Amino acid sequence: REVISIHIGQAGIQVGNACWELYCLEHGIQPDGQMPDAFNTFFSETGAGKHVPRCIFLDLEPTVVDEVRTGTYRQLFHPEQLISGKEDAANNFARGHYTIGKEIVDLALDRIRKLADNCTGLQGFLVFNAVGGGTGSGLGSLLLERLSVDYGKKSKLGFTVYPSPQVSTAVVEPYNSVLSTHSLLEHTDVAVMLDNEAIYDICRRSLDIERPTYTNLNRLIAQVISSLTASLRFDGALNVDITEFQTNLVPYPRIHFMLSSYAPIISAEKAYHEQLSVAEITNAAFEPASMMVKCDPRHGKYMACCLMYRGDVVPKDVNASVATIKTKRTIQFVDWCPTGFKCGINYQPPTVVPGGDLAKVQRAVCMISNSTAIGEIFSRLDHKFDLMYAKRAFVHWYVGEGMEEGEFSEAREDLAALEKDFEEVGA
Amino acid sequence: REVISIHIGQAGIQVGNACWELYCLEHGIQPDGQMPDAFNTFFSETGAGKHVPRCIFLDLEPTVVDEVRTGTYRQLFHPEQLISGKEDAANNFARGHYTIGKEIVDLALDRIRKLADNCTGLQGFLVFNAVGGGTGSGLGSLLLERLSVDYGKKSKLGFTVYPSPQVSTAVVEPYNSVLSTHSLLEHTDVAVMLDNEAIYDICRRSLDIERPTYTNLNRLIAQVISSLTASLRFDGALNVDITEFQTNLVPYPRIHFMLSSYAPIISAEKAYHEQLSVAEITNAAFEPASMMVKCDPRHGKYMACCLMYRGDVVPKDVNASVATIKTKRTIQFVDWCPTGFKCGINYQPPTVVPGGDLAKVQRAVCMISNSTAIGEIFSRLDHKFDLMYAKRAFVHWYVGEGMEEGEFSEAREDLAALEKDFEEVGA
Amino acid sequence: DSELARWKLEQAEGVYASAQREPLGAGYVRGHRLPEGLGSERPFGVTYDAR
Amino acid sequence: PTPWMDHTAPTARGRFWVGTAPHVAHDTITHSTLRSEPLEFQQRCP
Amino acid sequence: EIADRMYEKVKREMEAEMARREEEEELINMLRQEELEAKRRQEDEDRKRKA
Amino acid sequence: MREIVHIQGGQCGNQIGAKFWEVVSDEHGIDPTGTYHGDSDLQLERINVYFNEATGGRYVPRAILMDLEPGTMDSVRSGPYGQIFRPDNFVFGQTGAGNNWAKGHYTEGAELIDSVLDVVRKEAESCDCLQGFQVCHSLGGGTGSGMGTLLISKIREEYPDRMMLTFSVVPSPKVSDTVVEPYNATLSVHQLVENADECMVLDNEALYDICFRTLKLTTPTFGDLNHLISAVMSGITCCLRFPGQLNADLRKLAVNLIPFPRLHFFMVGFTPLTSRGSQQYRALTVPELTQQMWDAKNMMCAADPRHGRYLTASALFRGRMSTKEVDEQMLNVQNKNSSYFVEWIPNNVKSSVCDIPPKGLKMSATFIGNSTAIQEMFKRVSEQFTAMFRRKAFLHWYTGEGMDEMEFTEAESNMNDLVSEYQQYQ
Ligand SMILES: Nc1nc2c(ncn2[C@@H]2O[C@H](COP(=O)(O)OP(=O)(O)OP(=O)(O)O)[C@@H](O)[C@H]2O)c(=O)[nH]1
Ligand SMILES: Nc1nc2c(ncn2[C@@H]2O[C@H](COP(=O)(O)OP(=O)(O)OP(=O)(O)O)[C@@H](O)[C@H]2O)c(=O)[nH]1
Ligand SMILES: Nc1nc2c(ncn2[C@@H]2O[C@H](COP(=O)(O)OP(=O)(O)O)[C@@H](O)[C@H]2O)c(=O)[nH]1
Ligand SMILES: [Mg+2]
Ligand SMILES: [Mg+2]
Repeated sequence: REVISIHIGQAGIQVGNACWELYCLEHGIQPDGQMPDAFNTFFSETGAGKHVPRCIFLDLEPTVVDEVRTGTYRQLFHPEQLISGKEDAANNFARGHYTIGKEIVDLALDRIRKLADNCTGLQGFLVFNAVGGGTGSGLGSLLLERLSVDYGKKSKLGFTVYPSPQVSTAVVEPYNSVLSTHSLLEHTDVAVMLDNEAIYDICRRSLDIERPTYTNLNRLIAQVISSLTASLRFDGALNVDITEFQTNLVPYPRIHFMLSSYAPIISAEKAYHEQLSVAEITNAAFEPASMMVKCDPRHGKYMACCLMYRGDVVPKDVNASVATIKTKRTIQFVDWCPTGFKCGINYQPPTVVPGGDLAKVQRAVCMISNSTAIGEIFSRLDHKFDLMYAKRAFVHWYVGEGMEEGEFSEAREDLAALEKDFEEVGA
Repeated sequence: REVISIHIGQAGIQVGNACWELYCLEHGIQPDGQMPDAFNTFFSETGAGKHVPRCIFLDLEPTVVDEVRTGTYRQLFHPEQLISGKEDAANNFARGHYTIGKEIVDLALDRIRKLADNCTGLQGFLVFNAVGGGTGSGLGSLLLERLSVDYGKKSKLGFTVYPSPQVSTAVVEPYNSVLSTHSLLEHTDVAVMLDNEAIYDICRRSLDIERPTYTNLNRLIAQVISSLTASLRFDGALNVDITEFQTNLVPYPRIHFMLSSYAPIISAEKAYHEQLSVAEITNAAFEPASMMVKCDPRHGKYMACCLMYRGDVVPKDVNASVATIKTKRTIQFVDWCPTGFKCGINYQPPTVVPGGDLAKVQRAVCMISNSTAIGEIFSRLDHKFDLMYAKRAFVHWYVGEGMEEGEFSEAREDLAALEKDFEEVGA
Repeated sequence: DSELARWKLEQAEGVYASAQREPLGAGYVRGHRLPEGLGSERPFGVTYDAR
Repeated sequence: PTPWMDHTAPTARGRFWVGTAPHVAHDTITHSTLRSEPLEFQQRCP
Repeated sequence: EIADRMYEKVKREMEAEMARREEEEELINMLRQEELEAKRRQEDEDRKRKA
Repeated sequence: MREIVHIQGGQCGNQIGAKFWEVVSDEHGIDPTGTYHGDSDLQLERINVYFNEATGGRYVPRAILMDLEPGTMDSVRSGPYGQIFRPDNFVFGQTGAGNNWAKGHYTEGAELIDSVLDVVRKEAESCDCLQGFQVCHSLGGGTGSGMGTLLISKIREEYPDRMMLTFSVVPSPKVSDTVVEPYNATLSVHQLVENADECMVLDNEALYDICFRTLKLTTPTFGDLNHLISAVMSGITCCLRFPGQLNADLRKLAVNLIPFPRLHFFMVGFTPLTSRGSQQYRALTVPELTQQMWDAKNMMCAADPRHGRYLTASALFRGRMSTKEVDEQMLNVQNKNSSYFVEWIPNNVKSSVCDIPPKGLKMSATFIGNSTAIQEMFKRVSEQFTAMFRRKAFLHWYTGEGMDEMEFTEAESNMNDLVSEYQQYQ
């Protein structure tokens, strides 16, 4: 049971760069790369006593990549695996998908090939990218397309970072987002949205860190990814692998967009006071005050929910709490799924990172659900796309690169078709 | 069996600052939070060696709240449980009911929700407020209203602080009092009046403290509260829970306004000299010189009475004493009931606080009756509300906040209707 | 531009309230005393064994 | 310790999925098998 | 005997409160004394000025 | 948290504020260098109300000095606690209005107000949640009254939901500095009654009377008068800066004192004030402070309050006091002299306690009375205004600048019907 993780863009490689710090800490690997079976899903033992990760950071601008190449984890990552171009796509989907991808994707994929050939029981892929940028959006889509034509049958977990409604750092990210989804629909099997404002409000409210840099965000996102793969890495009382989300969370081949949530995100002082039990963290995983996407699930209806439990959890009280949730009437399910849940329990508790702000708690919950609020989000991005496109603003950069108006109109109607699908499914 | 206590306003959390000091000394809990099952109704035991109260202090100005955050009880109260707005309601009902409540009441209710879900055998709520101010009256009524919507059937003990007739500190308290009652009628189940002038008289006469501050007042108010929950906390010969006042003291759904009293309020030198027994304290709890509300029940006729007994008391002599009260003719009962009492006996004597002016007393009485003198108090306040509203004084403040004259007129007639109800039932 | 002066500036302005309430990465500390064991050796929350 | 030398653990001296430095120099296979020590590379892996 | 131990605790806490009140009132009177002597110095320097 | 922005206009305003920031800084224990050196930790908690953190323990006040002549600025930087203001807050003209309300409202304002508005707007959004503004100025001078008055109008236009204090001195004929006093005071008052939330009326005549009788001072320079007004302003905002057993901020004091939206001219007093000789021959009790509060020779206006009625009144106490004595003292003074109070409002007295006394005293008090004796002073001014306007004396230095005649008629009518309605409620 082995899974490889590729990182596309400047956001993706900063996230996984927090992830791999978490992984080496969870498996007791000092950053030089040697130990002082459970690891084998990430680190492949090779060379001399070296556990080198199954991962490739790939990006066009060398600033952040060589930053990694000089950082603390110089000796961890295989040198060949960090692919770095010479010049950026510069927040331009056409530039990342047609100009520069055409030289970079073949090298990326035929690395991927020899990583998969070293692999034996490959479970699937998982990608890290933010669709607002240029490289993570453009050549990411090109990479997923050629990976799908390479394997197809293997499940691909896409942990994307969408732009927030009001807090935003670019101008053309509506164009990048729309063009990124148009391929994320028919290539990714399971795609998890995580914007930045939701994490901002979490870090402000629960973790009471008020000037949060990007690491605090990346740190707790790494906690979420580690939490939903701990079932593969460690034996639990009730384990679920990466193929389960494929079956149990995707009721229709085009409705695959999953809100994430985590609990308890609690500091050291708030831990010494709250009593940490199972019923209240199950409650805490359901209010929009602890979701990783700024959306209102009260306006939506759930399709299917999944609950990962880590640490000291017995099946009795998780069944009890889930009973309480289903008997509450504040939140509601669709008329299709009376069995709207899927629980999972693992033994190993979540670990602490020194310098991080999360205390060592006995247990934790990672909720991954499916709803119609995501359908509200896509319409929100669709409106602000149409406004800028009505004046043909910024279009000349894409046309100058080599793209045209055809795919703009057809990607627009594709999101309109997705909207009509969500409105048809919700009824 | 658990009961949670919320404190609203400047006077509310100062009462709490004395109540929790009393509870911790009762259950032997140091202010740092750990002892060096009787506590289970007030403190939930998190983790290992730590009890955290079932309370929420709330206010709009942060001055008194962070005085608590920096006082001696920093570790005892959960950091999140203390709730503080940004700016005060400023003696303004409309401001504290429509302008700032709309921001604070959601956070308060979504906090008490998770306190209740932590709880298991919730008996009810008990609220602490003063209606003369702005914060206590306005969002106190707003909070009570939405609590009645959320739970409804659970009992709510309201220990309010009404303004005295002649000794008073504010100016617009008649407007705030009337407007607070108008919702205190149909929201509270059991409402207990506490006036400051009568407590000043008690401290002057019995405790012989000629210069009393607010600390002493809140100290013996905490004594009263502790005395009527001691039945829930400890087992006695004849115990009585929180649901019994609901039945045994409220003959009609809109007549619930109970006088309170306490005996013996005795200093350190008057104990080691008076010979204390049950007959004399049962007497002394009935004189107007020892009531907590400045009114003359000689003018009124009792509807019902409740007698809490703490300490060394047997059921025989308390029965003989209540017989002497029933056969005396200086006080009279209403014909609408021949059985006008409800006794209650608990074993543990009332504890003494360091620096407190009361002495170690063997046995004590807490009387909670219901009469028509309260109907006299409301008319007395109604007079001076008419005086100021006849000249349209101070109205522009409330109208500026967004209200009108309709609620003034209808609150005025609601108090007149209530006046009709007392003079009718007194017949 | 020196480690010393750079550190003395912060040692001086540590008296500020915002300097204690907005530690760029740390978060608000509250200065609460813990019972010496909940940080490192024992984890927070109630404990009933499953294993 | 240094990067230029191998970082191998003392138990996984010589194995198939792992090795970059010679376990033992100048030891013949037939020599070792006659000494009856089990062939290091044949040890299994998960 | 539990009763005896309790009233012993009461007496202990009584003495503690007395000591705290005494030290506080002393600090207050000291602040007053310093402000008074400052006033006196301001009073004397003006007379020096007029001379 | 709750924030107060300070604004000082004119020479009087500047020197009043100089003594004010001296006293407040001495209360919070911050040295004239600008660094904390106090003793108690109660002082650190509420200094954001009056200061901002600059660099290495540097707390700069949240004030804006404003005038039209450099001499006042030099006198500001000369004294101690003059190196603590931010020099960018020294927004400052160059020509000088000079006892001409038209100059201070149309000629020089048209180019100084844009810059003072920029600095006050930057200082307003610099904090999170404003409590209100606090303006110390005069009603006789030109660059103080006129310029400050338009600034009040601009601020109330931009920030209508924030409170607003104006410590304004009024001219009196016994101590009368300039000649156009009623021409400036009348117009400024006409604008205050529709713009300001409430005003604390002061005057130099009553202050000289206080320093003569009670203080028994020989040479009452402006330092002590500004020292008394500063002690008053510290007393009025003590409730924000220090915890208490009964808190009362600016807004609740306003809602307790103002029954009608045009009745917001208060007279102020301060307690205790005793001479150095008789300073130790007295006791410190709540009755002792109350008899000095309600004394008529202790009000800081030239308006004997016993010549009329009180509408409302407030008393802010500082020190470890017994609230029962506080309430019964207020009840005794109300029940004894029942004619001095209005009948259709019961319990005309609002009270508040704070546990931190001013430095040097054990227990102090501040009285704020909204009486109807103020119409005496306003009639005292308006009768001088009609005497001059009857034959247009001094009128052309205003007329030739943009001001016209209907403005003076309007100020007459607004002053006249205001004192009519004060008389009506009397
Ligand atoms: N969560 C998270 N998001 C990040 C981080 N850094 C950048 N982003 C997001 O990345 C988005 C823009 O894409 P980038 O990753 O910055 O750059 P890119 O995707 O490589 O595209 P190019 O700039 O053209 O190379 C922004 O909207 C950011 O929100 C990070 O550290 N954490
Ligand atoms: N018995 C008692 N009453 C108090 C105490 N503190 C304040 N009060 C009463 O509270 C009333 C005024 O309301 P406050 O509690 O002071 O303030 P508030 O209720 O929060 O209303 P706002 O001031 O607008 O915030 C006064 O009539 C006092 O009698 C106290 O410690 N004990
Ligand atoms: N209390 C006090 N009053 C002052 C002071 N300086 C001037 N005044 C009063 O202010 C009035 C003149 O105001 P002025 O300073 O000319 O105002 P400006 O010209 O607008 O700056 C006179 O009646 C003085 O009584 C001072 O330092 N203290
Ligand atoms: Mg980039
Ligand atoms: Mg209050």
